[PDB]
Amino acid sequence: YSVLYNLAPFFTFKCYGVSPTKLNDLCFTNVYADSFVIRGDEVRQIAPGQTGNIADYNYKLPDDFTGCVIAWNSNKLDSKVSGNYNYLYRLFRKSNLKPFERDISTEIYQAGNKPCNGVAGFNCYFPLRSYSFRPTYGVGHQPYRVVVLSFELLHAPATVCGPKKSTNLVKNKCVNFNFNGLKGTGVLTESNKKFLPFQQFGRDIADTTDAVRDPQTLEILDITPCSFGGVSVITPGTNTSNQVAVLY
Amino acid sequence: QVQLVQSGAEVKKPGASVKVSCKASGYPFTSYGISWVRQAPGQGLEWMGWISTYNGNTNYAQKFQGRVTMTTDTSTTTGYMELRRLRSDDTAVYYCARDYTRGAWFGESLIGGFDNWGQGTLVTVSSASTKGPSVFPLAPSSKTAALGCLVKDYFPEPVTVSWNSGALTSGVHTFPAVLQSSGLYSLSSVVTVPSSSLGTQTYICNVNHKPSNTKVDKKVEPK
Amino acid sequence: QCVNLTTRTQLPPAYTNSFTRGVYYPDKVFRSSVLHSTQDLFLPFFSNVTWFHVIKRFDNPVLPFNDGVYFASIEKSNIIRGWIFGTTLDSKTQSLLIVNNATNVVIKVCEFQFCNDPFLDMESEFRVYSSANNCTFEYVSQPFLNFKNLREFVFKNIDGYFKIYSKHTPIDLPQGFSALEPLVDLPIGINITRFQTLLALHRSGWTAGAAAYYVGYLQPRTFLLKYNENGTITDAVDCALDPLSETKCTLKSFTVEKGIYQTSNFRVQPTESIVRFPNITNLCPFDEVFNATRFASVYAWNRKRISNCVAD
Amino acid sequence: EIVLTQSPGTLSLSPGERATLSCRASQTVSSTSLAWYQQKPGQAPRLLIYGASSRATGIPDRFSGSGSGTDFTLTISRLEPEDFAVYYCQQHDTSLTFGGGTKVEIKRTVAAPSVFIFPPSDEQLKSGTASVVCLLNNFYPREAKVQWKVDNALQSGNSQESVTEQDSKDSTYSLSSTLTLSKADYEKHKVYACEVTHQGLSSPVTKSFNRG
Ligand SMILES: *[C@@H]1O[C@H](CO)[C@@H](O)[C@H](O)[C@H]1NC(C)=O
Ligand SMILES: *[C@@H]1O[C@H](CO)[C@@H](O)[C@H](O)[C@H]1NC(C)=O
Ligand SMILES: *[C@@H]1O[C@H](CO)[C@@H](O)[C@H](O)[C@H]1NC(C)=O
Ligand SMILES: *[C@@H]1O[C@H](CO)[C@@H](O)[C@H](O)[C@H]1NC(C)=O
Ligand SMILES: *[C@@H]1O[C@H](CO)[C@@H](O)[C@H](O)[C@H]1NC(C)=O
Ligand SMILES: *[C@@H]1O[C@H](CO)[C@@H](O)[C@H](O)[C@H]1NC(C)=O
Ligand SMILES: *[C@@H]1O[C@H](CO)[C@@H](O)[C@H](O)[C@H]1NC(C)=O
Repeated sequence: YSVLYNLAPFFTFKCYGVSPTKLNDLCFTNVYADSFVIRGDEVRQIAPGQTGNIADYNYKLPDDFTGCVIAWNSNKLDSKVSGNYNYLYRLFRKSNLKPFERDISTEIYQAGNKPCNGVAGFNCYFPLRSYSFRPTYGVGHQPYRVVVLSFELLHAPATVCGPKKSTNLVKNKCVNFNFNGLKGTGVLTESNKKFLPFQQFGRDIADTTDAVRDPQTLEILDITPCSFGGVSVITPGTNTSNQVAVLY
Repeated sequence: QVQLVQSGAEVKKPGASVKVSCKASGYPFTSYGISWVRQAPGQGLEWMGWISTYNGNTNYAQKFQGRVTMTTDTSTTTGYMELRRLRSDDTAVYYCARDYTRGAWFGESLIGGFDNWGQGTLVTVSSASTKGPSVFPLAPSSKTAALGCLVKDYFPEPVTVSWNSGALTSGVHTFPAVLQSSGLYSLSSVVTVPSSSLGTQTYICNVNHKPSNTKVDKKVEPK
Repeated sequence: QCVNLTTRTQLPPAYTNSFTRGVYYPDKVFRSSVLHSTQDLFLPFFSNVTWFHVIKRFDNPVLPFNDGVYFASIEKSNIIRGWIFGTTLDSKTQSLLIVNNATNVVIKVCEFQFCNDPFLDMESEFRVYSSANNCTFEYVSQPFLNFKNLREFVFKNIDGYFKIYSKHTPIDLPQGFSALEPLVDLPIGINITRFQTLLALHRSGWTAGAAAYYVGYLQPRTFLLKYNENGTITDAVDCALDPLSETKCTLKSFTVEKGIYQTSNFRVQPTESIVRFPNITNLCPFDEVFNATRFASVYAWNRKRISNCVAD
Repeated sequence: EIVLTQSPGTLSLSPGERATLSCRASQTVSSTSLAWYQQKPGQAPRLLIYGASSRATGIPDRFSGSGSGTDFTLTISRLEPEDFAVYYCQQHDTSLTFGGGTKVEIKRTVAAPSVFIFPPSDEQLKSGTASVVCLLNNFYPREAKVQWKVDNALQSGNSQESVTEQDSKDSTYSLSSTLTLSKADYEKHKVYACEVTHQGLSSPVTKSFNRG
């Protein structure tokens, strides 16, 4: 993701759930790219918890969306003098769209109670409407290309992340470890658990990660914290002596 | 830097199969596809095809639809070009280019073109064998003065010409080679010298032909 | 090419009891010696499941594909082969299909043109479809494979992902517990509502062997699963079956001592809905503006202000 | 498929003028799917403009492109001695197509040649064939018409013509014509002539030679 500021000055770059700033260290399961074209006034509709014509009839984002949106003006490539009618949207629908749903219905909208008989008529408007993009329109009406990136974070191998080199595997000592985006501290030892081939990491009664699978070799490693304890100081009065004893 | 290298020239017989290699360096091989284009001597460019490095999907031209094959090997990052039923019209220069028009992953069009090309591969077709060059001097008339050295039936095309080992380089004119109906080559070298030095100064024409290993040199004198 | 055959034995399908079947691992996290409560799509305990018997008996109706499906097969000599999923089952929409014809499992997600009875019958007769439009995804791998074969499968379609859990065992569904380990996960994104089973007849004119397949529907509910020392699910409790199971889930244990326990809260829900608004009174003078007898010219357009009324 | 036309066929300019080249498409083509290429003699073509407006990396700012709909142009503000090459326009909107090639050369003052004639050498008389040569020294412009005459008329067919490239210093052309014919008919004639007509000359020049 380091090479992304090499296009026209982006007008919208908003990222939810992950900070874009030099944070290509996270490993994801899969990535989804959703590309479309809208007008400038509709760009604000592409966000969690936003209501609008495009939001409920063309593209709805979840309230817990984890990912980002990049929208940039594309007037020089999608504006024609005669008018570009190749970009269409949906304005009439019976019910609002569910998140990440595609609607390609061409049926005539039954605005009234009488049937439309499959032809244009009274109380029968075509669901598809044309943007009619031209360079002479306003800033809000100018065409804009929008790409939405959705990241998947599950208990999966998660084989999509940045260029970070791996090191050797060392055991039987308290070290800092980064197992495929999962950071921690402790000693890793050979584990005697009967992991199943579809399983990745284990868990304990205290609901914490206590076992991992090496993403290079089919080996299960138990994770334990390094040595810990409390210290007590036994002393007589300072009015008597300066000698002390220590209890671990 | 991005670098491309190709194979050598071929003098194979008509009807055989041509095999070309395109080796890439300094750029991710899988991320980019490979385009094969040709340029005929005396003509312009003529694109043939495109090959994707991610899954091997290819796109051929309708003119060579039944003769062209492209493959890729990611171990050595080498593209392999195999053309069957070679004809006499295939004598041209072949160019291997990095494709930035169609994406290798999704197969859709992209804003760009061939931004990096190879060194070019010469393909020559002729149903004939090699032969040592035949050299003939051309003397000035009895009446600046001019003279020359004409070479005929030298095969293949690669041949070098020298006049006194570069002492008189300024004044040597070498016309482009011309092919006759017998599949044999022709070339000429022309030297212009002052008319006061025809009988004193020495002029030698030397023709070097590597495949036949000849360094034949002749003195050129007025007649 | 299609085969015409309507020798089906028209009879109502049987109904049977799914006691404690349809339990699958809900996640890839390893656990051991712990009781875990999870809310997910499961087959309810002691449920009504439809039973189809195939022997002539040849019934392959297209069944619905609500939020999940539990498929069971009591089989010998591998009569049941594969499945097809879709909504329209034509080229209008997307179609998904799986074949396991004792060679290798093949998954095909494209546009089809099925006949009125897609099925199969050495093996040299494939009469399922006649068209092949654009394609989306493909998958090839190892085959999934008194009656002695019992095969259990769970099919889910969540967020455009097709999840298939499977289990095989040697042998009215038998009473017992057997968890279903996950097998396949596919990023398809297909609108599935209706589905069909795939049979392979034994031509002699054919005589299909005896086989049985059961279908049940999944529902969202909370379960309490028990793991032994090894990471295997050995017992489960459905927290919505009866008051005793709900008490067990509340106490987070499989045994209950004598006493009285405050289990939950009960409440009733509304049936209808009503809306009351004051009235439609002193409507705005829109009729006066629209139905004026004489209209002014364009240069001298009549301008009026309307306020403090109902804009009908 | 679509066909691209280039204009003009050849450009004659000076190192310091402004160059404008035109490419026209028979059908409507998207501006984003048009590219310009400049191939100098002796090296592979290089990309300079893609998308009909944007500049390629490592390309001087003097080159530019523009156009719309069915007509596009490439503009060079100033001409350099290394900027003379063969220019191509390629469109990939429908399949992929290239252009024939627009060549831009150096325009200079009108000069005159030094046409000479060279009879076949003595060693060819025993080889069964004799080859006579007609030479054209530094001349400009390139357009010159050459013919062979065996003492009574105009002859063609049995002749091979060679024209060099743009000269390094004087930017002038040198031409060669070869006529090869068997000794049986070569001895049948004594006087031959080579005729050269050029714009620089005010009258066509004929050079005749006999046996000796
Ligand atoms: C690469 O990763 C695979 C994943 O299973 C592993 O089997 C293989 O050993 C790895 N190769 C190296 C050189 O680490
Ligand atoms: C099979 O049955 C259908 C049902 O009407 C009929 O239309 C068709 O002609 C029959 N034969 C074939 C070969 O499909
Ligand atoms: C549900 O199951 C019971 C007993 O298992 C049975 O009596 C009843 O008929 C079933 N429901 C239907 C609709 O058949
Ligand atoms: C059916 O089995 C044969 C081998 O008997 C195999 O070649 C073929 O691919 C299989 N077809 C399907 C749809 O699985
Ligand atoms: C692919 O889909 C298009 C419409 O999206 C349809 O017109 C076309 O027929 C399909 N391809 C085939 C082979 O049917
Ligand atoms: C699947 O298709 C049916 C056909 O009517 C439609 O009602 C339903 O909304 C579709 N599902 C989705 C998620 O769009
Ligand atoms: C668990 O695995 C061990 C492995 O040796 C086995 O002996 C035991 O029977 C398994 N089951 C239980 C309940 O311990």
